[PDB]
Amino acid sequence: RPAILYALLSS
Amino acid sequence: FPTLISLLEVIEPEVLYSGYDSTLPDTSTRLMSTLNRLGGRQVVSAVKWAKALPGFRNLHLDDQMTLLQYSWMSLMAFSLGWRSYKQSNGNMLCFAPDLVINEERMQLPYMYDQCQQMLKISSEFVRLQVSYDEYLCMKVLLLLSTVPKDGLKSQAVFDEIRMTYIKELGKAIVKRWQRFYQLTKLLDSMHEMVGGLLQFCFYTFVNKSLSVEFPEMLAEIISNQLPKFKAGSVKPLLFHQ
Ligand SMILES: C[C@@H]1C[C@H]2[C@@H]3CCC4=CC(=O)C=C[C@]4(C)[C@@]3(F)[C@@H](O)C[C@]2(C)[C@@]1(O)C(=O)CO
Repeated sequence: RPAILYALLSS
Repeated sequence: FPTLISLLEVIEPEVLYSGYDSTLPDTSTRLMSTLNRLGGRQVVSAVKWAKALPGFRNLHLDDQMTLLQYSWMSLMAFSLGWRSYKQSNGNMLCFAPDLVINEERMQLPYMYDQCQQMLKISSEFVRLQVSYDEYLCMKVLLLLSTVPKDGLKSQAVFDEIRMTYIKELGKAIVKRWQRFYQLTKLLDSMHEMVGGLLQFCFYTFVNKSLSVEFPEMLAEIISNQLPKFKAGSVKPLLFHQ
């Protein structure tokens, strides 16, 4: 799982 | 009560600026590194667009992630195909207003082939005389067009979101069988046209000699995507067999 993309979607 | 088409209109990102300085000599390594940097930015813009997308937020995160990972290339190539269609009637790739790629600079090494594939998308817009509204609904359906073989977590919310935008494209056709048939086949051919850009992406990404730069955003997306395509666990949604 790609961390930046992941963090962007759960903001 | 404002139509979905008019919402799509207002969440549509304003085109990004590359900042390419064609004062320095054109080389294929530099130009590819610039495309990817402009690309990483376009993608952040597309995450904002997806988040503002009626319904998209109702998926589980694992789903929202899966879908942007599996369709980013399709989204950006589709928009680039549009930009080239509007701004130059499909003659030249309009990557940004400050970056156009004429066949002077298709003649650089590595560039011709990949620029042909991208123009192909552009010329389909030319063939079918796509509308702006047709394009917008089609672009959403692109986001929803590649899934894992094991399917999603929240398949249910997903099926109804695709249902909505299918209707919406329907509308867009008419506010302007055969038309809808043609456009959904255009969607189907995006997987093939995009598999080959993906393949060139993966080539540049892995090839040490070539030294092409990718931003950290992309690099992590591409790095996580490359194993899943190796395994062939990535499932295209097709309208037609
Ligand atoms: C053929 C491939 C496909 C290209 C991508 C096609 C889709 C796209 C459209 C844009 O407007 C911004 C950048 C991207 C998102 C992209 F143009 C760059 O990344 C460069 C790219 C990957 C490529 O040229 C390379 O892999 C060069 O590294």
